Amino acid sequence: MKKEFSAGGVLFKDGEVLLIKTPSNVWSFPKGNIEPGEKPEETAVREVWEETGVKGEILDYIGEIHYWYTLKGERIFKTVKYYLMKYKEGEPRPSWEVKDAKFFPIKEAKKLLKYKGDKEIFEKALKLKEKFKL
Ligand SMILES: Nc1ncnc2c1ncn2[C@@H]1O[C@H](COP(=O)(O)OP(=O)(O)OP(=O)(O)OP(=O)(O)OC[C@H]2O[C@@H](n3cnc4c(N)ncnc43)[C@H](O)[C@@H]2O)[C@@H](O)[C@H]1O
Ligand SMILES: Nc1ncnc2c1ncn2[C@@H]1O[C@H](COP(=O)(O)OP(=O)(O)OP(=O)(O)O)[C@@H](O)[C@H]1O
Repeated sequence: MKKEFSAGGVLFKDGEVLLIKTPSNVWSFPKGNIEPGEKPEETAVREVWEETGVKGEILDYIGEIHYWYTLKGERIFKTVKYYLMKYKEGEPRPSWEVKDAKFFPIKEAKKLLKYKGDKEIFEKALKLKEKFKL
């Protein structure tokens, strides 16, 4: 069993949340592997920009999710740390690794999300952002 560790962001702009559509056609949150020499917060900010071209600023830590996945028979146990972010600059645009990047009203975002962890993280992010007048 292999272990992986990523960090991502749940970024809001004027009430809407930033999402990306994966190659599998699933809408999820922008994230990436925590590279050697990076703290998870650094990874999250960098990955949001590389994947969506949007610059965000971390307001606080939201939570962590876990999931198992297989690839060509290998099994990997993956952990993703998510951070709440406020929109700073830029216009959503997909990286070469994603199909699309776009802002969605909270309501539509709820219907688009699929992964158990994403739904759980989103709910936590929503409660948490009210505190930051976001
Ligand atoms: N992704 C992968 N690719 C290829 N081969 C793999 C692999 N994962 C495992 N393997 C292979 O599978 C084997 C089994 O390894 P595991 O099963 O990974 O390890 P352990 O033996 O459980 O002790 P360990 O090192 O896990 O614990 P620690 O809490 O320190 O470590 C906690 C984990 O957290 C990560 N981590 C800890 N601190 C971190 C930090 N500060 N920032 C980012 N990541 C951090 C570490 O990378 C560490 O694995 C390894 O022998 C390896 O050969
Ligand atoms: N939150 C989640 N819960 C469950 N499964 C997930 C989740 N996210 C992704 N997956 C599934 O796990 C597998 C790997 O996706 P993941 O996104 O982790 O891959 P990746 O592209 O290598 O990673 P990173 O984006 O960290 O660069 C896929 O089969 C995917 O459908």
